[PDB]
Amino acid sequence: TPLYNLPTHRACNMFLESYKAAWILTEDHSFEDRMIDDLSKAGEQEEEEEEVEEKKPDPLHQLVLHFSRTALTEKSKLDEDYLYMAYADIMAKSCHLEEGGEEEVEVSFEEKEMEKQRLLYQQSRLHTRGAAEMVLQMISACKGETGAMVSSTLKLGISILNGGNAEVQQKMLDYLKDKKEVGFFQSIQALMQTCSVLDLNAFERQNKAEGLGMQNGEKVMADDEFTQDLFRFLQLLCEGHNNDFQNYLRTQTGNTTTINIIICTVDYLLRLQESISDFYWYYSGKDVIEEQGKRNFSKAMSVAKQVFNSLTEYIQGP
Amino acid sequence: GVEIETISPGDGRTFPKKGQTCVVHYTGMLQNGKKFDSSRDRNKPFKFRIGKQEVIKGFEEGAAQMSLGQRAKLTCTPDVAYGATGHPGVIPPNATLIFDVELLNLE
Amino acid sequence: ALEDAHLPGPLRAGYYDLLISIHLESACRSRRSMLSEYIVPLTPETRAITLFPPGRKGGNARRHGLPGVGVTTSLRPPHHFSPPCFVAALPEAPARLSPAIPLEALRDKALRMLGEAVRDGGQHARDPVGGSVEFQFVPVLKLVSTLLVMGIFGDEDVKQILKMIEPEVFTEELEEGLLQMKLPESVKLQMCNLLEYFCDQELQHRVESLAAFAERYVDKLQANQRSRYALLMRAFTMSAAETARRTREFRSPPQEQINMLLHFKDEADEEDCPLPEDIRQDLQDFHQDLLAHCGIQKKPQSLQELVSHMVVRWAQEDYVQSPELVRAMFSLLHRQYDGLGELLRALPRAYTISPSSVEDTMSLLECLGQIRSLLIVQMGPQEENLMIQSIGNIMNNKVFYQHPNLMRALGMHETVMEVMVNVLGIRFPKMVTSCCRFLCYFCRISRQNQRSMFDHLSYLLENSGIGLGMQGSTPLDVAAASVIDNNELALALQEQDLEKVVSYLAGCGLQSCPMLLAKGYPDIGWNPCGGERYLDFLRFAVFVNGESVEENANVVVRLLIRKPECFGPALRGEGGSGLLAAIEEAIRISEDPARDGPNRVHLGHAIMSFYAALIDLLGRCAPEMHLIQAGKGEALRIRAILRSLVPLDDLVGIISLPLQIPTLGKDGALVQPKMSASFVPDHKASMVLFLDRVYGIENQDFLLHVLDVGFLPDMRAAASLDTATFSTTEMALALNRYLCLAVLPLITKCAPLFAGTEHRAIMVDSMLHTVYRLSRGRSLTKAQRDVIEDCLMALCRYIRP
Amino acid sequence: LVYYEGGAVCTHARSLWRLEPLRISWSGSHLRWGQPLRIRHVTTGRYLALTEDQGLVVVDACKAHTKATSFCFRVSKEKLEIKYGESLCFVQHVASGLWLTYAAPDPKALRLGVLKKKAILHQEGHMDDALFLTRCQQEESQAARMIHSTAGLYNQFIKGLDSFSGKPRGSGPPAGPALPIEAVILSLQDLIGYFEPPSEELQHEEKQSKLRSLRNRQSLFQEEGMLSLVLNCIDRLNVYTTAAHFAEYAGEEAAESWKEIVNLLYELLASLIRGNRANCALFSTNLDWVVSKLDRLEASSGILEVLYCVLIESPEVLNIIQENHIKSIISLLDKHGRNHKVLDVLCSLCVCNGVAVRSNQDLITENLLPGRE
Repeated sequence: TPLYNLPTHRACNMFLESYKAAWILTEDHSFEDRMIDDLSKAGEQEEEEEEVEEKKPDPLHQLVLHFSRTALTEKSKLDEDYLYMAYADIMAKSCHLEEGGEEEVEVSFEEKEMEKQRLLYQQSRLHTRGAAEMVLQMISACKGETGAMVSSTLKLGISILNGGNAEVQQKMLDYLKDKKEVGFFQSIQALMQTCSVLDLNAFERQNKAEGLGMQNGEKVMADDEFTQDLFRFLQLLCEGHNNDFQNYLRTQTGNTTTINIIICTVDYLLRLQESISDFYWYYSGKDVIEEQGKRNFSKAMSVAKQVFNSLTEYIQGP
Repeated sequence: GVEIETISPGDGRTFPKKGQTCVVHYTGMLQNGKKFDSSRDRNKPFKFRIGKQEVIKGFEEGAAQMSLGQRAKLTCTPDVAYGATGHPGVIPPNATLIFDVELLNLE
Repeated sequence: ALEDAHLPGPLRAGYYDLLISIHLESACRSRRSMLSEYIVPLTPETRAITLFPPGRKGGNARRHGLPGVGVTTSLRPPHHFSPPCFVAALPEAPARLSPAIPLEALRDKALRMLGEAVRDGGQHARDPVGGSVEFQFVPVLKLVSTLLVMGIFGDEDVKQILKMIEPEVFTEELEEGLLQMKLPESVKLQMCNLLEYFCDQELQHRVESLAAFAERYVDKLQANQRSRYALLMRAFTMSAAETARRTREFRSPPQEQINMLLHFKDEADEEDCPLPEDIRQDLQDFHQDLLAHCGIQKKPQSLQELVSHMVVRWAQEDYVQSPELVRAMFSLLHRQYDGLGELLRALPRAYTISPSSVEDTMSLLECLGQIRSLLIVQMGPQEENLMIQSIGNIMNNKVFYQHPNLMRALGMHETVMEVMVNVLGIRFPKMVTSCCRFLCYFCRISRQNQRSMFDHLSYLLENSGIGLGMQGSTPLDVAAASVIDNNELALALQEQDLEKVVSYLAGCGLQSCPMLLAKGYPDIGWNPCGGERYLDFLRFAVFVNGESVEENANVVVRLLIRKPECFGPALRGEGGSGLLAAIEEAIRISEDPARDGPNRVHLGHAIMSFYAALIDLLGRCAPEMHLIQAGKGEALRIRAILRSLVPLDDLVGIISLPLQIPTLGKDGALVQPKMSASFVPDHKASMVLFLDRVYGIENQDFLLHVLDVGFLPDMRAAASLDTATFSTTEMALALNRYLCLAVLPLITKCAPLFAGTEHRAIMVDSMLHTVYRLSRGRSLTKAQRDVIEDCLMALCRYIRP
Repeated sequence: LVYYEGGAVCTHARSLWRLEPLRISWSGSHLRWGQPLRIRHVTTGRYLALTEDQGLVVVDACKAHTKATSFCFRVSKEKLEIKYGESLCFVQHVASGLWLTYAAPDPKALRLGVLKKKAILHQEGHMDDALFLTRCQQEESQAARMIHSTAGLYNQFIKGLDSFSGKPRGSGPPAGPALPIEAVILSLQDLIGYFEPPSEELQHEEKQSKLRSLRNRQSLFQEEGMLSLVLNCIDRLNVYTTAAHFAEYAGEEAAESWKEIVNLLYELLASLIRGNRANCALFSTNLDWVVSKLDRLEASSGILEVLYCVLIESPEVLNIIQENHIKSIISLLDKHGRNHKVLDVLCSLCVCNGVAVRSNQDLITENLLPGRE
């Protein structure tokens, strides 16, 4: 048990693991904003030749065009791309600084306006180049399969749509109406259908396994962050009382087939309600609720709260 | 059998027996004059023992027949050569080989 | 052709590619495959490595050395070449090696050629070599990159290459660099490939420096801990403080102890940590130097700045039309900014070994290289034989079972899994068996290996089939090994996987086996041999550590009763006959050799082995006595369902029916047909387990009845077989094992019930004779003899004298 | 007969039905509840009908009359408008009390694992007789019509060939009607133009869309079976060695276009199979068919292109390539000349999709390199 009796190499391996987990991992480095600014700088592409604007598009524009090309390439299924995931994370972090802000003292509404302008400029740097269309082609190509690719796409879309700005809302609507495709909504419906709810059988298995001495949130209501991201994306699409989107979600005009996202949301809410009712019926007899059950209830009610907000947004505008 | 014809005079009276190493500079071709071995392009002499049967029997007998410093043309029939086996992509399954050999630096 | 300056461009490129393909490609690919991991030995050469170069110039710090110019200590297996000779006699066979070519001369020729090409590009002319700048530059860059990644070039050669790439930044304390001149897209792609190598070298240098610092720090930590322990143990005055300190720092797992020792980054944590100020400051200084090296802190001064500026300037200068080039530049640019994350993701593959195991580690790497290389080749006989030999060497190597963490980090289990999947997508049964046995051994090595293999349990089920399962070693057995004797994994099993295995069990019961019907065996409409595998996997899934998993048992029984086709022809519906009818039919079909033949299959044995395995599975799925006593409704319901499914009378009768017994004939030893269409006591043992789980022994009269009819004949047979010639028979040991594992412990448990026999005297005395003779029997295990002995005493404790 | 199917048959073109009201003027304007109408099969051209032998059948237009082919649209099994989508309706045959319905689920059909639900016409009916309507794209609507017309014309051509097959023409022309060779060649050119790869100069998105369109059109034609019909025509023409023989059996005016027809057929086959992995995989049993015809002087380039298209797309056929196949391929270089396309074919044989075929490499090496010719 003591360290001084261990061989040197095994202790060195343990030291490497501990140092990686404690010192390197906890270190914080901020490079997304600086790298995005450097890529957004146009250089001499507007001065070396004044014939056609963006004859040599900005490096960020070329990057997003390359990702859009990979999206539009006809493939049997989407494949993992660590480069795409990393770049999507960098872009989301860069454009989410003002949204995240990067008891309280008095803040003037003019200061709120100034940080709002910061957020709008950061979102413009990305949506003036093709990000609004890239986040739609990614979702269309996902073909309703859950993964890190669609998670990164949803996070980037949420970061772009924060504030519910009409510029990217209109750009997305125009792209959808111009292409007249059904794959986007088919993938959205599939992703909504493959969402998870409370599972008390898995909860009982987890409790027994943890008690016997062999705890994991994976057992009950995993992918809750993905579910919240999906409904937040829909809410941000419907933000601002845009009757155009509120009607296009209900009916796909022009497309040969239509999907009712409203009915899909109602169905998922009904399934969640049934799961919560089952959890209540299981825990009714117990006098004191176990902390794990409290955590599961908290997560389920947070997801339910997000679902309702999305519904209100759908009909808030009359 | 293996036929030996001299080309240039050699040192003479020095024939390697069984158990020595020998370095040779050789060029080997088909019956129709199709070159497929040449130790000169590799710029290194081929090293071989006698009695270990690492080289084909015809080549060993031909090398042991001549003397030091002698250049000899050796005609080896397929019987004492690979013959039917040959070499895929190198030697046809029926060919008579002609190898010019200059034995030097006997050790 | 390499130095021919008037050759056309297409022929020039073709000859360059031909040379690379026929003299360097295989070794380059093998080295590239091996370069992924970093296994640094613990040597003085390793510990001599420092993160930053020493201040040779005098008072110099934070000055990066030239990338790719240093000491590399991580283990890379050497290359192998064979001289091209066609005079040697031409004789599985060993794999042939690549043709040999003088590498020392080739590298100098390539370097001088690249220098001449750079000079000719600098001096503008209207007749470039090959017809264009692309044809002039691309082949030379390809050859240089291949040699550089193969590692032929030395330190001075790397310095010259760096001077050629850029004379300004890479100088050592006019000429136009390769970066400054205008180049087409292909040259840019080749130069990006060139820069990737130097980035990889920088990463490897960082990881090796980290390993060296870990080696230097572990010894100091151990010495300090030993000194503190010497101080603490002597501290008998402050007993409470000594006990608290011991509980805090000592008497803990080594991983938790080292985590507590290293958790001092914050000022508040510094006081809690008992490490001295100098010991903490050493780690602080090394961490600061590591951040400085990673760059976490206009002529470029380093490779990162050079690459970033070059990529940005290229993207600004032209709109790149090559997707491959665009991906190359952006992937190269991302690493420079996220250098720290690259090290974070590269650390998991790092490993440190003792200097005394380097030879065996190199042997293991050489063996793994062939397995990795044979993935890109379509599977054949020679390839199968090579993988058989390589897997055998892997098993025989001692590092396999001494560094399971290293084996997992190398991830050879996934490699052999993909080999098995490719061969399955049956041909090469030897290859399939070798892969399955390797996976089973890997699972048996350690629990973490078993957990890692568990993540592919469902996928192996999809790969599995009836013939695949009937193979000696199968992915079904791999899953059984990955799930056996692991309560947590059994709990984590999935009802979907159980449904899939139940579906396979139902499917194999509706048609005859293709192999048997091809060999000419009669059609029976189901596959008992097919069902054996699924029943065994199910009993492994349900039963762990001598106890039944309630959830798994309930799910399995619910699916079984939902789909009754899994119960076989008998015991199903109105047409299903009883156990008695089934086993009597099996006995008659065994007595009829013609029906048993088209004999190796022994379908007569298959028929009732199926039902014995099914009974064993049901018994293992039966509930527990404590739950029954507590009166759990679900447990009582499950026991009632099993009671309805299986009658008691069938169990009693099939226990009662006898089996063939070998004797000595005229020749001195008669036939001993076992495992060949004959009854085996293991089936009765499974039935006895079922009788113990459900239909428990509670009545003295019923106990003595089921004993006298069902167990005493077997005890008397064992008593007769106890003689030396009769005990030499193989099935006598089987009978002894069956008795000691099923019958005798039941008698021990029911010994208190035996108290108060009515008119049972002479039969009890005879069974005492049998038990005592078996106890003093010969040619049996010490454990078995002890079992009989304690059964004797336990029974005697409750019998009137 | 009509049944119940599943899978990709939804996208298949055999599930299409065309509606025709019994009137003439304003026929496509509006449809009425209970209005008599006829239902036609787009691909085959047969009308739904009732017969005394079976409930639902499909008959030719000659036998199609009002007493059998007239159907209507009702609801809720009622003896006493209609939405294209989001509606259900019941079908009654005109001038008969029977209602459209399927046969009781057949356990044997289930045993056979066949979804077929032979629909038989009875008055009693069932309660699943409500049905949903859904139109299809003009692309598929056109393609089915071209499939029908091409099948009819090519069947007439095959029958014409078989008419004089076996009896030499000699002096007098065959008693059968002259083959529509001009119609055949015009249809072949139209189909070759119809199956044309997208231009590389196009933008990436539009090029991908055109690729998808071409792929689905090829899939529709191959599932309807035009490929087998083309192969049958090719066999019929390859029965005759030369245009002189085809004239001796059919006449000079008919043999003047023999080589052109053969070349057009090979080009159409190459267009049909080019770029479609599923279509190329169907040739795994036709390797001898595509190899033994490489020695024929006519359409040598076409047959070589067909072989190249099969090889560069199907990894399965490379596991079937044998030594005699490789020798036959090398005989092209031996006998026809020094063509780099044969070398490209051999390179395709060597390595496929990053996987090396050692047997193919060894056979090519042993049968090519040692000769030094």
